[PDB]
Amino acid sequence: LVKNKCVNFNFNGLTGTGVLTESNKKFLPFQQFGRDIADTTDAVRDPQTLEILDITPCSFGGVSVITPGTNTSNQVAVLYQDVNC
Amino acid sequence: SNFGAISSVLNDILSRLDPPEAEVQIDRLITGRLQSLQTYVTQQLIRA
Amino acid sequence: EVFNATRFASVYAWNRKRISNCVADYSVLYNSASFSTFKCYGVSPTKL
Ligand SMILES: *[C@@H]1O[C@H](CO)[C@@H](O)[C@H](O)[C@H]1NC(C)=O
Ligand SMILES: *[C@@H]1O[C@H](CO)[C@@H](O)[C@H](O)[C@H]1NC(C)=O
Ligand SMILES: *[C@@H]1O[C@H](CO)[C@@H](O)[C@H](O)[C@H]1NC(C)=O
Ligand SMILES: *[C@@H]1O[C@H](CO)[C@@H](O)[C@H](O)[C@H]1NC(C)=O
Repeated sequence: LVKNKCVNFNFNGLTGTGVLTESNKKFLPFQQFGRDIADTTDAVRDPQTLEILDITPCSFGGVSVITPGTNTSNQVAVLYQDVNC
Repeated sequence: SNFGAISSVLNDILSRLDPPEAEVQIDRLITGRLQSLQTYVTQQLIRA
Repeated sequence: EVFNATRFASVYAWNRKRISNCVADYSVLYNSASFSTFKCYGVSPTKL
């Protein structure tokens, strides 16, 4: 296992990608899947060590360009929408 | 929603079918989701 | 022990067998050319 990085993975035949972290919520001794409103799996029970892990997609981001017009000067500035510098 | 496909998750269907056979099922999902988005866009256009 | 059986039961008294808790290598099923009809419904042969 490896955590704290956006990785590609498959669990018992289901494929996915994102970052996996330890979970605090208590899982019933028979359930295996955690689902949200949009019907996307987020909680996985490991089949070897019997732990609960939570999957979160890594950073989305957004890029915008501020320009004063190429007719005058050829310089630009960059704006990131949700990136936390 | 299902929209008439075997499964509602793109990765699951993409991981269980031959791509020539899979090309006939993704189209239904694409059409359904596009038609879903258009209505919301139109409603927002009217409300503004 | 299913594909190599000596005698097969009649079609009106068919027998069913349960397979669980093991590992499978389906290659030998679709690698040999002895079979005459081999059809997969809902899944691809290789992806098994
Ligand atoms: C391997 O099987 C044994 C059970 O004897 C146990 O250690 C565990 O369930 C499995 N995984 C690892 C990493 O050992
Ligand atoms: C470009 O910028 C100059 C400087 O103001 C301006 O005179 C001109 O009309 C602009 N457009 C073109 C096509 O040169
Ligand atoms: C943005 O980054 C600063 C510096 O690390 C941090 O103090 C702040 O809490 C962050 N805000 C968000 C919303 O991530
Ligand atoms: C029966 O088993 C033998 C070896 O175990 C194998 O070579 C043969 O193909 C099998 N018969 C089938 C699959 O019809």
